[PDB]
Amino acid sequence: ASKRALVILAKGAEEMETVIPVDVMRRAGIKVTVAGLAGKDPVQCSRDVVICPDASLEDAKKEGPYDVVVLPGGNLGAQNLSESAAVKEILKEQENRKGLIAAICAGPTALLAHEIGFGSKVTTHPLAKDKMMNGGHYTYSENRVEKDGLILTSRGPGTSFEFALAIVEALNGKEVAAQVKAPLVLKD
Amino acid sequence: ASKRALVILAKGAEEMETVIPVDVMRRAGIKVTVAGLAGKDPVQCSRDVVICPDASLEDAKKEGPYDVVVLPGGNLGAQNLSESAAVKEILKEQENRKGLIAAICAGPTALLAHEIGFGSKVTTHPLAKDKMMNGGHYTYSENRVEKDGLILTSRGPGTSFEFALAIVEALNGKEVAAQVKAPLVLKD
Repeated sequence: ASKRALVILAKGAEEMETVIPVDVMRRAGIKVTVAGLAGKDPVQCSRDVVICPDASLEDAKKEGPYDVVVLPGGNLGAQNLSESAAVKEILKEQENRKGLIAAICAGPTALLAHEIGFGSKVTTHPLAKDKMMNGGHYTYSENRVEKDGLILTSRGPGTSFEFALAIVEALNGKEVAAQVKAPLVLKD
Repeated sequence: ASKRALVILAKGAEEMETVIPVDVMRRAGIKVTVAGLAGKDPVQCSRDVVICPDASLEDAKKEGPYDVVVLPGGNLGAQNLSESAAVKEILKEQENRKGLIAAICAGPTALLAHEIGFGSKVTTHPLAKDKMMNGGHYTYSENRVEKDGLILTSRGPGTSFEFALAIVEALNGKEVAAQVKAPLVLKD
């Protein structure tokens, strides 16, 4: 009776955008797997923080399904996500089974690369807007967190807490989100 | 002409409170050393995120001095910091040379353990207030970030961005802090 989250971690990911959702989701009782795109080895993030993944993506793929798939940002991280055929397979399967897909900052650009969720309202980091909107396949929002159907997006490192709590609210409900929020000492 | 920051990473540290300052300080051009209390090996944080330190504290001690020493929170992490004789030596030396000392959430309780900065105004996580105030050696503040002399404290994971930017403002000045802040998409 435990919800499951997959966080996909590639070289160049924004480490704040990775750790904040993982930590908050584990505070909410969610079973989180931090899966390394290239394997089980330690991943050098964009600001040189080095994180050990829980598993390789190959292994984690086989322990599905997941109630949410999480794509952090970071420009080079999103580029690696966008180029990965394994990411494409995971995202297409999540869309087909109507599971949640959550991406933050530059992360949403991987959705475009993999042709995921066309027609949805999305947000990105302002600097990633032009890339996300190539072709007019999505409608753009400037909300700090945006949710349309099964696609949940958010704008930047500074929105990481709101992004994570929205995942909690979607999976476990508003009361659990509010309970997890209070000890964090967030402003609003 | 490059400022230097030491972040001390112990088992049980709050991983958000570790990564956010490290990332933000590196965005500000600060040379940050993430030093592992127990050695060079990977450190399991409070919500099971595993981080590889840049060096052992023993090695990092010898490459001083540092313009700021940073103590993350997490209850078990702060307890390990409070029990460490090496932490005591580093903090006493930083105080004597009038360097900045920054601690967040439960981190400030290590200051009490090591008899650092008595008489200063400090804040902590609300749940750590009683521990920090045993003996009346500090004056308590409910400000989200508090700075008195060379002691800079902050309250919780949700204050980590404000805490980090205050370190930047202290080391590199208000203009660099404002420049680093804008791409983060913080609310205020």
